[PDB]
Amino acid sequence: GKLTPAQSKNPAKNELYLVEGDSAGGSAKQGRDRKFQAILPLRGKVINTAKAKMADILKNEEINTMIYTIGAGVGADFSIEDANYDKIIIMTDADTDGAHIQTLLLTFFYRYMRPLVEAGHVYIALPPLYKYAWTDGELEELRKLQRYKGLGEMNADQLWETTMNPETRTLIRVTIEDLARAERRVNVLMGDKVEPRRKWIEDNVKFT
Amino acid sequence: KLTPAQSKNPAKNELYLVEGDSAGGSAKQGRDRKFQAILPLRGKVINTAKAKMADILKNEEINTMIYTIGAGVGADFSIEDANYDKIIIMTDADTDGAHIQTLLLTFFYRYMRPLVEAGHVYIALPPLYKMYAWTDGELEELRKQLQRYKGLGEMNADQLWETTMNPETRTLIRVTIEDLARAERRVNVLMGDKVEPRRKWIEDNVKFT
Amino acid sequence: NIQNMSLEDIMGERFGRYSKYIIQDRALPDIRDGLKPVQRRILYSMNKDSNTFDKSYRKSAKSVGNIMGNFHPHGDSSIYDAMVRMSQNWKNREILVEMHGNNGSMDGDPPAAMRYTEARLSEIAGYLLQDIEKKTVPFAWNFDDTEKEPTVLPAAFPNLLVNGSTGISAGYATDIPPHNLAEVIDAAVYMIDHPTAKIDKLMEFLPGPDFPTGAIIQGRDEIKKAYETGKGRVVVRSKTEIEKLKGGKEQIVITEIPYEINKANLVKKIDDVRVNNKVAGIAEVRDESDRDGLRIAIELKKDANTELVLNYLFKYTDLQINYNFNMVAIDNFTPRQVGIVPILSSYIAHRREVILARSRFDKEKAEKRLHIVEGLIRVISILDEVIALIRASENKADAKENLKVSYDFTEEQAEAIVTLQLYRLTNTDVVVLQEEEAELREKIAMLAAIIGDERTMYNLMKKELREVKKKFATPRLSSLED
Amino acid sequence: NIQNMSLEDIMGERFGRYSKYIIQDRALPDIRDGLKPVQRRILYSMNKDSNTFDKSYRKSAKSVGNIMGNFHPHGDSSIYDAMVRMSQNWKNREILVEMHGNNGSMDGDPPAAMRYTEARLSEIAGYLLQDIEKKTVPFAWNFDDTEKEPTVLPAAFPNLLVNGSTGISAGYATDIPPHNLAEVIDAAVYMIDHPTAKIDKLMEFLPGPDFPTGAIIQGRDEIKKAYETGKGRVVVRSKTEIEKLKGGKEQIVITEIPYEINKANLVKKIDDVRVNNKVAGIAEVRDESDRDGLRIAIELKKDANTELVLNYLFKYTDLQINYNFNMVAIDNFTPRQVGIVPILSSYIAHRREVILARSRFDKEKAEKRLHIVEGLIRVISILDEVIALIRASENKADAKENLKVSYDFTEEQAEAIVTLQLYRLTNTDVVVLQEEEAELREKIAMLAAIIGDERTMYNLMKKELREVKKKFATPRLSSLED
DNA sequence: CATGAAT
DNA sequence: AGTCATTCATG
DNA sequence: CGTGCAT
DNA sequence: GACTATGCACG
Ligand SMILES: C[C@H]1COc2c(N3CCN(C)CC3)c(F)cc3c(=O)c(C(=O)O)cn1c23
Ligand SMILES: C[C@H]1COc2c(N3CCN(C)CC3)c(F)cc3c(=O)c(C(=O)O)cn1c23
Ligand SMILES: [Mg+2]
Ligand SMILES: [Mg+2]
Ligand SMILES: [Mg+2]
Ligand SMILES: [Mg+2]
Ligand SMILES: [Mg+2]
Ligand SMILES: [Mg+2]
Repeated sequence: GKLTPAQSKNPAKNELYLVEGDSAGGSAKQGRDRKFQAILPLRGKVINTAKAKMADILKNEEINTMIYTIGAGVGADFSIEDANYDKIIIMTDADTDGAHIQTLLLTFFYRYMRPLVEAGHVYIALPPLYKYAWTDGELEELRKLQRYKGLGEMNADQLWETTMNPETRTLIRVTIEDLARAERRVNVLMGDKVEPRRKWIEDNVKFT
Repeated sequence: KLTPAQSKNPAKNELYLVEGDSAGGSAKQGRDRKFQAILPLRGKVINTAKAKMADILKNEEINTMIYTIGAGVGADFSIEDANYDKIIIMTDADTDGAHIQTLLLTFFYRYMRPLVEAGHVYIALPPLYKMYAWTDGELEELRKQLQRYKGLGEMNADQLWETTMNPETRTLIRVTIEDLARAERRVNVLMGDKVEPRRKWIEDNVKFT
Repeated sequence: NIQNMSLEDIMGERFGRYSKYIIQDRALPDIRDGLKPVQRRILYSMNKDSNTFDKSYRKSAKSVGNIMGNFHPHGDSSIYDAMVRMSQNWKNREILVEMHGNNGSMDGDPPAAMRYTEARLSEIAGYLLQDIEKKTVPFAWNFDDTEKEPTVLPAAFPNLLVNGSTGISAGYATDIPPHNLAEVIDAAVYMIDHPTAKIDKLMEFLPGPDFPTGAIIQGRDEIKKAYETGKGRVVVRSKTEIEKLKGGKEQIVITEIPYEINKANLVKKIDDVRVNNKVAGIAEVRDESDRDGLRIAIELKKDANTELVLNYLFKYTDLQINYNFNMVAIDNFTPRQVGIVPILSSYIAHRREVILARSRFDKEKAEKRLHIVEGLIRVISILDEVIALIRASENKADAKENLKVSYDFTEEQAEAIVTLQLYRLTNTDVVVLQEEEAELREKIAMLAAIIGDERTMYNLMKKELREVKKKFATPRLSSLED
Repeated sequence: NIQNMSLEDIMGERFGRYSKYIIQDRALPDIRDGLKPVQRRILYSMNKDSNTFDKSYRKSAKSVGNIMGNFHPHGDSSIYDAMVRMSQNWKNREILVEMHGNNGSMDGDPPAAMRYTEARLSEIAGYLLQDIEKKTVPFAWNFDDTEKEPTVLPAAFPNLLVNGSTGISAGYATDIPPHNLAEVIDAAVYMIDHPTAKIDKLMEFLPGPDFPTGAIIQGRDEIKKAYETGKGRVVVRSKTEIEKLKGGKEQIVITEIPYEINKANLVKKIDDVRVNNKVAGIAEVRDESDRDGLRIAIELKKDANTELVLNYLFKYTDLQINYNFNMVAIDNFTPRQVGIVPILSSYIAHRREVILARSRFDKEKAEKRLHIVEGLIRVISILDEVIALIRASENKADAKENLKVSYDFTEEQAEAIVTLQLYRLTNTDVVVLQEEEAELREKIAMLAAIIGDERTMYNLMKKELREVKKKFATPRLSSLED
């Protein structure tokens, strides 16, 4: 068990935290409310569930233990009522690679647990950028300063107050809006074909 | 784990027991692969005087040492059936290297005496200084006609071979048990269960100044 | 070619080297500042890099790297782990390093790797280093021979007793528990006035150890044996309370646990007692500890004997353990089993050398300056002559000789005068210099007294020890029971 | 409490964020200096710390830690591996880091961890940093907003082509092989004189890649194709001799293998061919490489068709491989596929900016100085009244004011005059100063020309490129074949 | 199937 | 102080 | 068995 | 980034 479980079993208020890294995973375990919050450290970039084969995809530790810790199975053999959490919360570093990780998890949950993302069950924590403020605008209102480089530089105390506490936190809630233009986006950014992607970048990415 | 010699010859070939995998690599690079084999020892070796023969048979470093030396261990030890003519302990010149030698020596003494009695167990002598000098005295002489080496990990493979592995360029201590009784009371006071005797040996022989 | 050596000879030689080294320079603390060498280096290095409490955190890896390349030629993991430990407030009564990030827990889970965390010296660590720039403490060359490092720190509080140490070398080991900072200082202050004081009296100021982790310490008798001989076996019992629950069921709640005990294991072992039904009545075990408070709840069954359960957990788990003083420290380069008196007096003697050195250094600085100031006071009244005499000289050295020969300035006064910047011929106030002159004479006299009178210097030690106590004192955390 | 975003939107702000960064700031070399950000930071940081070719090796871990804490907010493994790679002379045609200790091998055995090894910049790496102190390159704030770092190095040699780069991001990868320094510089020099030069002509100077590992490169037209378009497949083949062993047997001896090929894996795969008898003939495989020479012996059986065996090994092992150009670099903040022409031309424009900037910087220095020397020459003509004036001034600021108002000195001259040490008044030799005034005027003329005249500047750039070549030129390793 | 900065 | 796996692009 | 600097 | 084993003294 790489997992740290919630003390009492309550699929109605229970929360699963997928944290980028064992290190941040530590602060998450320490800062949490253990009654209803579980912690699952993801160790390394998550496998791309579009590019890889459903063979290797199911032989993956990070994937395989989420398939189990979540308790609903995967694919079409998947019941959303046998689940274990009301909210699955992805908590990554506020960096580029955290962005990348959010991306590889989102595509897994879309490709292989679509109902969970469809019932608005999958979230994304928003750790603070500054010391608190999240926007470049919110720091100028405080101006009347430490810049956070990772959750690994965050104390368990602070992590709670700022991003884990359901009273003092902000979670982006993933909602599959237009299934078809959403399917185009995942399949173009994460698919086997490079040229589509390259062009999507050439077209949407402002280098300057 | 082991890096074998290229050709089998129990009369020439050498076994380098090297402190740690990193220096293991520098010796794999600088060796003469035809007759020199490298077996890196990962970590502090197991005190075979303080521990059970059971837990001792369970130790990786030991198990793979009795195996590449290929003559079994203990009282079922047949030297003729050995694989090398020279077993060479090559550690850093730091205090911990001294310790690792200590441990290994008390193994070859307790469970492979014949190999140490026949003078087949040696100890390499890496150079302390690079201006190369081994003794502080040789140091003041090179300055006539400085990098102070902190371990084998600061030496380049070409540098290694040149100073310590090359059979022509090197010096070696040959461990030779000269008095069986006075060497038994010595490995026992130092490496054995009883702690008081050791404390007193330290108190009597080690000058703190 | 080769050279033969005896097994008995080679072995003795080698183990000699390892023993001496691992005793003087690894596993055992210096009796004066209470630091193992790797701990001294961590502090010294961070302090040299200005990584103090009053400045920004700084990435741990950077600190460990500088430590490893300037002072401590060993693995980064040993250095980082030691650095980490000094930041853990359940291992140190007075933490010497402040770390941001996952620095571990009472559950013994891994600290973040040194790439994740940031650190700086704590404010009190500052006091171990105080006056280190003032030649107060003997320095030695580092392995490089590139840089000098301190062999002991100034130690403006008695770190040995306060934070403890432990402790495993060759032929000796060491365990010294942590103590309340104010109590240790009270003892020291008494012993400064009463150099022959005996344990029973010191124990009126220093009643026993004071763990960061709190709990109850039982054994006034063995504390004395320990404070007297260096060894002793005292008891340490978890602070506990009982809560009433609905349905006439009582609940055992633990809020403090014994020093050095891993909370997670303890909670499993207790739960093992329930699972194995080793004593009757245990409904469920639960860690309820969270970021602001330890709390293990042991819920009991309905008609369950809460006295039986509590007692059994005390005997057969680590809810209560024995703690064994084995106070060994390096004194005059060799290991020494020591009681409170060798410790406190070694500390007092060390604080003495430090204040004497500190005072000589400052006196010398003040004299040199005073000498310049006397020169400048004289110069102002002959300003134009001095300017004219300088214009008349051929160059720098000729100017000085002319200053000496014509007005009897000393070499040092002339050098100072001749290297003033033109603009100082405007700042021409003799009364301001006279104020400095007086301040300096007064300062030199205070310092002279310190150097020339053992009582005046001991008074200065007491007055400082008290400033530290006033500034850093905290309440006992562990209770004592005879 | 909660705010919604679309799956389509989330995956857009994220993958864009990541994509942009991996392309600009990770996997892809800057087209001008040929460095990925991690390598530039490595070089910049070690150079900031004086850890240069002419000074003692410095512990790897110290260097890495400083890079991490000051410039590069990532793991030490990655920094260290990057630093180690820049020191391996079978991966770099011209190594930029010299490392003492196990830094790996062609057999791909793990380098010693950064606790063992020590490092410093190579002399040639010095030439990548030449003039960095002269405000020659654009600087940005580090991740930390604490310190400035360079966004590109001065690159006094064309490192992109000389050392190469590889090369995997998002939507783009890069593979640019290494070339001979003298050759690449000959091409740059021709192009400086003949800007519109065509590939055919450039290839008279730069015939193709030059691997540190040597070997044989076959494919003149694909080389040309790659120099035009940045893409091309060439063949790279081991240097092989045959040796007639006694008793009618032959033996194939390999002595240079293809770039990026693990010697040991290759030797094992060739022996796999023998153990599996995929083709008949191989008697024994024997790696005979020592510390000073690469040598693999493939001994053949009596009456073995050596051409058949060789050809089979060429096709079914890495005894021979295809090498694919995919020259992508970062030009004006964005990824570009580029042939030899845009590469050399970007480099040339870069050196232009650099040299222009260097020259503005030195000229600025020379002027500030000339301006002061002019004031001093004047002061000496009026010393007596200038000292009088400072004597009459109320303080520093009033003295400067009075010097401006009464004698027209500027601020900068006033500052200099007023901060002179008294002993300077002993001098009255205007001649020494006038010699300096003249040398500065000449110095300023040379620099100002360079700035105002494109041809003078390009000559300097050629003159400097030829020096670099004369100094660091070495012979081709890899033979070329049509 | 490697490659090399990233997790 | 090795060892394990993942991204990304490419032939 | 577990402690903490070491390999 | 976690995991894996040893030395050394001591109840
Ligand atoms: C010196 C090397 C020796 O090998 C080590 C271990 N092994 C010993 C041999 N066993 C077969 C496998 C495990 C180990 F378990 C942990 C460490 C470790 O923490 C460590 C460090 O520098 O912190 C360094 N080393 C370790
Ligand atoms: C960020 C961590 C993530 O975990 C890692 C690995 N695992 C991923 C999970 N697997 C199930 C077990 C192995 C790994 F094999 C290697 C590395 C590694 O080299 C490394 C580094 O900093 O250089 C860092 N990490 C690694
Ligand atoms: Mg990060
Ligand atoms: Mg060493
Ligand atoms: Mg370790
Ligand atoms: Mg007990
Ligand atoms: Mg790695
Ligand atoms: Mg091939």
